Amino acid sequence: SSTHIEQFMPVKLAQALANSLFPELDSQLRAGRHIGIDDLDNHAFLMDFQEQLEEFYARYNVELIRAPEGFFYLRPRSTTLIPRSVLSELDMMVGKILCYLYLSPERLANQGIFTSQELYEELISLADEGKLMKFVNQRSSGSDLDKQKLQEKVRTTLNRLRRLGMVYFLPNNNNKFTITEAVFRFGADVRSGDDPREIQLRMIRDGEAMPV
Amino acid sequence: FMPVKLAQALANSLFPELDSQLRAGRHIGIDDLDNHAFLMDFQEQLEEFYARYNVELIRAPEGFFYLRPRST
Amino acid sequence: AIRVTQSDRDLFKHLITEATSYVSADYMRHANERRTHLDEALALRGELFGSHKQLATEQ
Amino acid sequence: MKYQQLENLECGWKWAYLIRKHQEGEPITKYIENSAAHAAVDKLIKLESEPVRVLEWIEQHMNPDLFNRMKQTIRARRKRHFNAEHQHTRKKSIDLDFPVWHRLSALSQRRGNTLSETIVQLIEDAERKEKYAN
Amino acid sequence: MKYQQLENLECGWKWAYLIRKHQEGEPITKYIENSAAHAAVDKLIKLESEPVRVLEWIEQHMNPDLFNRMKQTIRARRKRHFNAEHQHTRKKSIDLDFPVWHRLSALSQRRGNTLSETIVQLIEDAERKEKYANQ
Amino acid sequence: LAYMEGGALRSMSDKALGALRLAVADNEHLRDALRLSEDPKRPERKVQFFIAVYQHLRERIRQDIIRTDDPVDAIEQMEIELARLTEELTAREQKLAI
DNA sequence: CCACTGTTACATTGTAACGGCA
DNA sequence: TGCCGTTACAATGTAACAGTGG
DNA sequence: ATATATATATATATATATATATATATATAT
DNA sequence: ATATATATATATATATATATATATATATAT
Repeated sequence: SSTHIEQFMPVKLAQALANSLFPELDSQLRAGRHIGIDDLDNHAFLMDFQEQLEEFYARYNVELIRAPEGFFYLRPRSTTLIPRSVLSELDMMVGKILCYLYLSPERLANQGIFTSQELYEELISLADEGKLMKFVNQRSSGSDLDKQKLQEKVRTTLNRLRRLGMVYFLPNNNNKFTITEAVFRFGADVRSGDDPREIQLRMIRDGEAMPV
Repeated sequence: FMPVKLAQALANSLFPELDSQLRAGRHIGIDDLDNHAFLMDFQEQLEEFYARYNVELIRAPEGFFYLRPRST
Repeated sequence: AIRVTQSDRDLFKHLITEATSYVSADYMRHANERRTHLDEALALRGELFGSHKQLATEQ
Repeated sequence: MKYQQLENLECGWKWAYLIRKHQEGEPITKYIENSAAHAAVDKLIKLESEPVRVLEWIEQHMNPDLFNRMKQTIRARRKRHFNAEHQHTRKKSIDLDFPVWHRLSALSQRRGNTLSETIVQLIEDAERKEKYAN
Repeated sequence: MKYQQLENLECGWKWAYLIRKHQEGEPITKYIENSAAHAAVDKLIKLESEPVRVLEWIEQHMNPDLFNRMKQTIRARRKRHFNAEHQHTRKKSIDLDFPVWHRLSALSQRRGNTLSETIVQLIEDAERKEKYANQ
Repeated sequence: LAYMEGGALRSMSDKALGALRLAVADNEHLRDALRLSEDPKRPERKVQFFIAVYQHLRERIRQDIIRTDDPVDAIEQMEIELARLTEELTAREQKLAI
């Protein structure tokens, strides 16, 4: 009959959109925030109405996607109604390092709580020190001023990742953080055992990763 | 549940573009005939929908619509 | 966790046992009825076949 | 065309048929998405008392695969409606035990006649046999 | 009683009959007040998955008119359900022109036997002619 | 059941149907399949419904470790998990008390 | 007696398959 | 070919008669 | 013929949720 | 190196719902 919700919207979709958590969750998602198991309320809300919310966001030409690790996020399409952006190469490096630390047993004593100093030490351990600094400044040759500049850039990228939900600062400390499973996306190019140049093409085709 | 006319407004195929442009701060005037008519028809419910976001859907005396963010 | 797992286990057990008791009963009834009908049918077959030759030669 | 078609009657027939099918769970509309199907069904429900617009509703939202069934249902309805006026054109429905029906249908298929014609012939032969004996 | 009565099947049959009658618009309830009738129908609807309670709902809100039709329809449904098992017990529906049916019914009422028996006698006389032609 | 007679089997099936009516009310398509399984002209429908039930319980398996897809097989694993969770619950209650 | 059951003879609506005809 | 009459069913609902046992 | 118990209306003030304004930390960019 | 934008937390006042206690008129036992 008329004056009946089923005319325009599914009942479950209307219930999801009328839930108290929907507006903040939607704003965060559109902002680019990934949702992990830590956000128990938001994660459960997404799980319950995953299909309804997916079909809702499909109206914007953007896919609400759940990676196999269990963290939801948004991937805009080429025809997205919501703008799209790509992480910096330094952001990719730091995200890969964060995933490594998540999987690294050596740091088990830390119990998941890490300081920016440890992240930078690991970054320089695994990356090329001066050649990584090259991106920080084109004229770096090991100068300690550029060293501090690279440290500051890593800190800024860490803050940006925190904004994306890849990392949580501790309830009282902004100098320490706990990693989240979302960082696993930084390894999506290697989770499949194939040629890197083919997996990269697959990803870029799927919209996961543009090049630089 | 949800208000029925609010559900009608949300379901309308014009809603996604208009919602993105509103959340981007764009002002919808009388020139945008379809969007302006949609807002005219469904203001009583879109005001509540965007108040759920701690934002106010304001129709200026000149007539154009916009979103004013609160402190929260 | 205990509540959810117990609920799921009880649901599984109840559904499985009830479905089996619902189906296997009619299945066995069908089997027995088919066997009985075959046993009855053979007698009619034999008598009809005897009468067939009897009346074929009687004419 | 043997029976004249009346719009205000056949359109009411079609509306009733579609409402019956919807109440039975049949998918009246061609829209897989539930929202559009519900909207179209509501349009039909509020569309009562209208031939000229139920026809358009059928043309616009009717499920493609139900067209043939609806057409033949309306054919049968028209024929029965016009034949039910006089006693001699009506049809009497009976139930026959399966063996009797099997034998009767065997005869009808063998002779190429219909059930009515077959029964007419059988009664006539019975009468002729009676007259022969009598 | 020749046919076994199954409670959990006949109860569902009765509930379906009530729902069909209501949605057809008939007043299954014995209540003239609109509110009580609506409440009783809603409760019957809730009783979908509990056919056992349908007997009590019948005894509590069923229109006194419908008992005879109820006992007729479910009885006939039971007979048909048990006969559908085997072909030789089934029934076949046919339509007859008014003149043919008139003659056949007059003949049957003359011989005092059912329509199937009259058809049997007619086809048997025809088959007797065929048999004696064959011999 | 091979010793039983027709009436006993019919009554047992009736009782099982009565139970399934309650056990299935929540589901829509499985309930519809159960309803269609009532036809006496098409007994095969019964078995189809049976398969559906399994095809349902197959998807109700929770985690990779419980992927003994045969529902009759996952019962033992569920009971084992219940025992483990019982001992864990006792330990947790002790902890909370202190 | 009274009630409940089985059966027959319809009606009512829907559907699939033939065959006629523009 | 597509419409249009026509037949032969199927499924369900009812009234009336005949049986049966409490 | 009386006084106590009831129902009604009212003011009191208690608590919550909201919205605003201010202070703070601090992360960016020239 | 410092201006500026942004997010968070707290204090403060508004507005509404609601429970409490008292006052007033009527009912009914004494």
